Amino acid sequence: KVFGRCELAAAMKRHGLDNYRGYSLGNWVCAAKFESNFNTQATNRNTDGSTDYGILQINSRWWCNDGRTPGSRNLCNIPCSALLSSDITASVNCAKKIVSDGNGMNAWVAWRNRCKGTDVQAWIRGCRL
Ligand SMILES: [Cl-]
Ligand code: NA
Repeated sequence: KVFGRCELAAAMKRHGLDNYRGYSLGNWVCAAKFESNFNTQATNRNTDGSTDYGILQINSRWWCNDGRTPGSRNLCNIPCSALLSSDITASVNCAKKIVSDGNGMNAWVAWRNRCKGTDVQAWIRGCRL
């Protein structure tokens, strides 16, 4: 599925991401825009053999098991295929574990480069939440 901006914002709010571990909702919407363009089926291969999956581009070296990544740690204890659902629940639950790991949202390259340091509240402007 490709989410709309405010549709995703509302889904993320329903799943408890607003202000989770200190990160307001606009951070999460901005991250998803630049990670996946709001597409639940996005995938990207990396040079270490890992792949990033889904709307929040969760990596198979650490977080989910795809059966093809050497060194896999599967800290979210989920198959990576579950992260390609149109329902964001599995991705959000894993993202909560990632942000709790102690490096915050810095796990998301596109957030660190393109969202951090901007007015991320603008990403939820005009939405009914
Ligand atoms: Cl998988
Ligand atoms: Na893995």
